[PDB]
Amino acid sequence: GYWGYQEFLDEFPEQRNLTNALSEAVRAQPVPLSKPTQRPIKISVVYPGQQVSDYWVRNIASFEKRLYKLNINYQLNQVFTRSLMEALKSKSDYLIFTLDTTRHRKFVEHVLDSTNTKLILQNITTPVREWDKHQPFLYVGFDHAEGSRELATEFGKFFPKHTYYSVLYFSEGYISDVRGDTFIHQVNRDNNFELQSAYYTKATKQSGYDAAKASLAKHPDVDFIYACSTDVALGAVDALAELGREDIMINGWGGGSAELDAIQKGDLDITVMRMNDDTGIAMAEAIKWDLEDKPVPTVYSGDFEIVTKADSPERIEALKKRAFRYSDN
Amino acid sequence: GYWGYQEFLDEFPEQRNLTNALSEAVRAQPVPLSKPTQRPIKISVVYPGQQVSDYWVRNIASFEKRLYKLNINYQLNQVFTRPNADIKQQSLSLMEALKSKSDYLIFTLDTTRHRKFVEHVLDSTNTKLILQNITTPVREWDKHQPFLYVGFDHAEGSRELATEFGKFFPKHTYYSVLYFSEGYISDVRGDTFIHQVNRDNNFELQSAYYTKATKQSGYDAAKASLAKHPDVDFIYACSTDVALGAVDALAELGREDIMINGWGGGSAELDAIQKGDLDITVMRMNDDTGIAMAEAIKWDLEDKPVPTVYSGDFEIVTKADSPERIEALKKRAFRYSDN
Amino acid sequence: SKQQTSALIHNIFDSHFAAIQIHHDSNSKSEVIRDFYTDRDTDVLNFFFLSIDQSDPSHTPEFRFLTDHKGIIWDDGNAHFYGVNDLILDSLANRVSFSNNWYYINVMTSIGSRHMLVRRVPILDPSTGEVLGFSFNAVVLDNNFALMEKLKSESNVDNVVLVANSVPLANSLIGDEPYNVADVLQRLLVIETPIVVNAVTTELCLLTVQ
Amino acid sequence: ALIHNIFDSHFAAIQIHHDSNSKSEVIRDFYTDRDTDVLNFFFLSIDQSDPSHTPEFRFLTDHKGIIWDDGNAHFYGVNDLILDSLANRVSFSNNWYYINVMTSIGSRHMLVRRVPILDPSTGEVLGFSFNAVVLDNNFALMEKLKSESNVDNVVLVANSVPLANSLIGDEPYNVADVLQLLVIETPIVVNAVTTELCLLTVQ
Ligand SMILES: C[C@]12OC[C@H](O)[C@@]1(O)O[B-](O)(O)O2
Ligand SMILES: C[C@]12OC[C@H](O)[C@@]1(O)O[B-](O)(O)O2
Repeated sequence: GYWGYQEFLDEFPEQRNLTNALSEAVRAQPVPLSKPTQRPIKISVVYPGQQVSDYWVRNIASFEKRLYKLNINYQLNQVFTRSLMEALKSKSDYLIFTLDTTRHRKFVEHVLDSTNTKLILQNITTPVREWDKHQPFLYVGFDHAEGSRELATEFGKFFPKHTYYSVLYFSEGYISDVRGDTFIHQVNRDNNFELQSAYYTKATKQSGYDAAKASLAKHPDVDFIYACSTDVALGAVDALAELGREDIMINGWGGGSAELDAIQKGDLDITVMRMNDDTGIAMAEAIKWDLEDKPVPTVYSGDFEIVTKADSPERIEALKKRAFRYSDN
Repeated sequence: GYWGYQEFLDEFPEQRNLTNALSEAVRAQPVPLSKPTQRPIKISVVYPGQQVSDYWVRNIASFEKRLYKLNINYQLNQVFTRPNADIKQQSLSLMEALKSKSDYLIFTLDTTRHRKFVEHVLDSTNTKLILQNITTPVREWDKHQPFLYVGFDHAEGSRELATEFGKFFPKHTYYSVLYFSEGYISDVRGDTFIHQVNRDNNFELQSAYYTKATKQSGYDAAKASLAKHPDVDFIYACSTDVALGAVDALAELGREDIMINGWGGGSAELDAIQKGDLDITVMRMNDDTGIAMAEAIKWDLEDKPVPTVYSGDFEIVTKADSPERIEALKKRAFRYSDN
Repeated sequence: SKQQTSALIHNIFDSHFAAIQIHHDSNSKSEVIRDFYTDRDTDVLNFFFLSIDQSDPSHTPEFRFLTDHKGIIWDDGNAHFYGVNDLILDSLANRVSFSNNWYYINVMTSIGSRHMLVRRVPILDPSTGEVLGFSFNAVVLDNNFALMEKLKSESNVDNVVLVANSVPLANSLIGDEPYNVADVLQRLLVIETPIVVNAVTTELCLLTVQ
Repeated sequence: ALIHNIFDSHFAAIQIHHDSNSKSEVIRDFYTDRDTDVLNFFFLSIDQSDPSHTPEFRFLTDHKGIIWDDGNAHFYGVNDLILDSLANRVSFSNNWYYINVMTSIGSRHMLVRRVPILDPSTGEVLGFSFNAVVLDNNFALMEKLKSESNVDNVVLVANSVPLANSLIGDEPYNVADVLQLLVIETPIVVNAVTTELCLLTVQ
């Protein structure tokens, strides 16, 4: 099972204390490392890669830059995935990974139960309930459910009750549940929206394209499509162009550069934009506190802004300023 | 797992004695209830009795008669469904029987569906359970067994048919099998026959079909089977309706060269026997399982022990039996239900 | 040890549902179930479930049903036995809003309250990734003979009582022992093991007797 | 702590896979076209996908006899004649049978079960699918039983006679010491019937 982000913080007042302290450090200027180390610390990162979404790439750039600014001595070695075994051997001080599939679970459990490596889980902010004895060093991301609720609140404004929509999920797993089913449930509960169809995808632009075609060929009568990730959203944008259905509103999920360009063209109508660099900065601040023998919160979530195609190019530019403060340089 | 009927009685010698005692009371003339009750007993019957087979119709007719002749004061709610149909009605009737706290619920066990219902009634504080048309106690339920399993042992009757086909036909004879729907009946009637015929006579099974336990379903499976495997000397049918459906199929295709059995020997099967349309059947001494139930209820009311299981007996009947032989069997079989 | 019996008991409970869930996951990939969304041939569907429950009695749910994205399109007819009418079935469908997780549900019926574990699974079209709808499985805990017998038999304790808060819902008592269920409830080595569903502790407890 | 639950769970897992696979269009199709490559790959998929829960051998029959087996049976002493008698011994479907048979390379202790292969439209029984677990020298199962029950070692015994164990060979004891150090006895129940089989755990 999973705790909800706020649920976890409410359940553990000490964890809210700690998450608030981290949010503040992330906000304020870099206060460099108190305890210098004997060696350079070793960090392995295993990320998705080959994505139109720049989340992972920008996250590393934001992470390294904050590490440099805090005066941490690190050896960072990275892998982007088209072997977790090949990562295990390198005996690192901090492993940065993700958790979406049951395949990731299997590994994380093994890493938690049979190693010493401090584990950071990126793109999940909902602690596993069964691990309350031995939680990962840090869950860090932009809370999927919060972002979906924000998109849901907006759609709930643009369309009257009983409006028709379809859903393009991620691949099967955690992301689909917390982005897709969260949105479905709220919009159904609150707005009496009616779901016509839903499709799992292969988490690529190609499959995003294919799924939208398949969806619209079978259920042409929707007012919007909700997409659960960046690449899937942009695939669906093409399919909508091709079929000439820009009467159909569609969202992005994350608000990276490629999404922002598409927003500005009116290819995407709305997105939930994450203050991207904060989670790269959080992981550096978390590593620093660890090196200073300070307690580190189990969970960190960054903030979002809602972005629409109606927004000024100045609004967009001011958001790119906050969100990519590090990874844009 | 199930205990075989004899296997269960051999395992618990006390149960053999209880069953033996019950058979005597069923054979003997009615000795009325010796402890009258402060109110009528509430009896609920939920049976798949809407069939061409009169087994369930006659089981209740004879049961009621014996309850009458036993001076037992009762109320009987009776619901009949089609096999594999009226599913909602069946669940509702069972629910209503338990809600109204019937003293006895009379039901059956063929499928996992029936089993699940029965498992939920086992620890009941108010309702005793009689499972008709099964005589093989469930092993898992030892020490929490229903009040009574009552019927005509499917295996014994299949063994008797298998012995007879073993004699009619030469080794390596080709046959097909029309099962009931999936479940206990198909397993104990069908697989018992197949097994014995294969090891004792090397008969060679050419095809087998599960059916929907209906005439139409028997017709359809028979036609499909013979289309693919026309070269069989007999068809073993696992039930009455299925058999009579197959009868229509062989006629439609001009094929009474193929021998077909019934299974049970009620009125419609007997008419088809004497007409030449069925070649053989295993005939149940029908009314004994209705009577056994009434006698089992009487014993419970007089605070006596009641056997966990009761099986009646069969006679073999062929189309070569005299109108004399059948008539005399009908007077044994339908002693209450015909009267 | 009181904690070793408690861990044993929860492992048995957990592995009973883990097997029912494996079974449900697996059967839910059937082409028959998939095709039902197009064909709506109820004979074919019923024959199929008849066939898998015959194959596996101890892992069959008490009741099951199919939905699309608007509502229940088919039920197996078993739920009625447990007091679960159409209305209450819908409420179950609506309470289970996430896939691949057991939900503990306590509902009132005309015959009393019902205590259930219910889960859903998406039915996909593997050539398009389309979610055609959902398959639900419900386990009724009330008078659940087979589960009480598993807990007893595989833990080697003498008896079990399942309680909601502390109304008894099921037990393994033969009726020949020194104690009844009421005696067990009155808190000779009786151990309370709380029932955890989806890593959240429910109102249910298993009481073991030695 | 009990290996009883883990043991039973293991065979329940095997059974669930077998029931599900036997409903596959792949197996139904093999009855008509006999493409042994398609079939062998189908079972390769499932096997490497779940190496922990797979029978030591499989075979298929039609009503006349065995039409295919996976090649594994003979390595256990289960020759064509013995395979044939196995098929006939397992005369009811959907149930585990505990079978012990003499082979030319020693006694063999097995659990066998069959499931009918059906046309889901016509109701035809095409034949049966069998799965067998050889218990003798089943190291992987012994290893699973050992680690999942947090005990030091496990020995499987058929009527006081060892037939499999998890011993590494370096511990301050042998299998003989186990049969006469805390050893516990857990008998195996098959299809509601207690068998001669017993699991001996050590801590
Ligand atoms: C970070 C991310 O989560 C899923 C996918 O990996 C992603 O990169 O795509 B996205 O920008 O919607 O969000
Ligand atoms: C009693 C019975 O068992 C199955 C079916 O219900 C039946 O009526 O058909 B039959 O007469 O062969 O026997």
